[PDB]
Order: sequence, then C-alpha cells, then structure tokens
Amino acid sequence: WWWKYEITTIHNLFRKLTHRLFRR
Repeated sequence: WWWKYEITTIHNLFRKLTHRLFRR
C-alpha cells in the first residue's frame, strides 16, 4: 500500500478494530 498516506489518518484509530478483525 503506497497510498497509506490517506490511511494513516484513521489507521491511528482503526488499529483498535484490527485487534478484533484480524482476530475475528
């Protein structure tokens, strides 16, 4: 992902959901 620059914005708060996504 090279356009991560547009994701880092929410990626700072989405990381909390990933713990439930990737895991479930």
